[PDB]
Amino acid sequence: EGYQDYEPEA
Amino acid sequence: PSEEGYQDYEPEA
Amino acid sequence: ESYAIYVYKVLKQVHPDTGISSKAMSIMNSFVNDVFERIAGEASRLAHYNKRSTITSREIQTAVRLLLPGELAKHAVSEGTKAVTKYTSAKKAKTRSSRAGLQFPVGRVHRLLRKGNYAERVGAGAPVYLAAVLEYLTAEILELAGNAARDNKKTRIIPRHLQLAVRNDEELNKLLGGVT
Amino acid sequence: KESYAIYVYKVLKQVHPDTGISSKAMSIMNSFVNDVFERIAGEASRLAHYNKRSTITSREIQTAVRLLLPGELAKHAVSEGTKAVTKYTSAKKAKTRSSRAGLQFPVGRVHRLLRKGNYAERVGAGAPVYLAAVLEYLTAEILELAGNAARDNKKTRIIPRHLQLAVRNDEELNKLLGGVTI
Ligand SMILES: [Cl-]
Ligand SMILES: [Cl-]
Repeated sequence: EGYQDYEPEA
Repeated sequence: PSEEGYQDYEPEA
Repeated sequence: ESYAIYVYKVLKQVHPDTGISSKAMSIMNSFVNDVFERIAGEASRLAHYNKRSTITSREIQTAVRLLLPGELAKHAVSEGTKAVTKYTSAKKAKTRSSRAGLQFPVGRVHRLLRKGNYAERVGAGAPVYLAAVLEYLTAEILELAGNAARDNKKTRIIPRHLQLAVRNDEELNKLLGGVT
Repeated sequence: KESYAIYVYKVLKQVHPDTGISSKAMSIMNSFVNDVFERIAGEASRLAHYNKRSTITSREIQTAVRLLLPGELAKHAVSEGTKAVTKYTSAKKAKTRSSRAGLQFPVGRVHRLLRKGNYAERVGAGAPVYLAAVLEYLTAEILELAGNAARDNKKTRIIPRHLQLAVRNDEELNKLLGGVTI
């Protein structure tokens, strides 16, 4: 499925 | 209470 | 009791780029505490005339009309009434903040009314109304104090800004001039 | 260990449509949801045991919520759970649809996890509806405040220190967070 994305930050 | 001066000046600028 | 977090939230609404010194925040806390105590004391006295030992928004409103001078009372009553109407609305809000439209938290005011043993029971509208009144007064004082700070070429509110702002407003001076 | 991340994101877009969330902040959100789930389910299990009930229903979930959540948070959570169960409970049995509960959090997933945890012999259909609504409501509160903290910080995404600050400065959420961990 189309899992949503969060990904690293600052 | 004086409207000017630094007699009671508090830190943190 | 410290209202500092809520004073700070209100300050960011009325003067987004203005700080407040530690001693000025202490004065703000004393103002809010004094108004809370006197409203609660009058509301508690008023409740004895009713059959039920309950603080309701009706006793808060009557206490506010006695205590707040001049147009402060009119606006505080408008704010408290509007907050209770919003809080009790049939369309439920999804968060506490959106339910009453306030910065001051209803639950804190409720706990403080209960802790003071002002009556056997505290009605659900009374802390909402009182929180809105305290927020209205806090916003008014901070608006004027922040103006005084800016006129004094400062980016933070210090005690002399608060003292000047309260003293120069006839209604706020009557309400607060005896607070130490 | 269960991932609510998809549903946390759905709630995030309701309360802050233009605000992102980092991967590490989502991991903290997921752990909070699991921690609240486990604490509520555990107290509900004890309540059913001491009341000699073989089935956990929304009644034990509601009582556990009242024992665990303080102040206005508890009032809102109880309102949210009660509303979801009433909407979900259609008069015609075997015609239930999860969509009737009006939620983003997954009713069926929460039901399976309640069943997996052996909190009681049986789990009634109202218990996961009520619990999903409470978990979603708490998520909405935290994401609202954390998103406000990000906005005040001129950030377009929530990072872990926004979450920590938002919980710390909310008397009721801070109290709750202290009770979901030992
Ligand atoms: Cl009331
Ligand atoms: Cl059930």
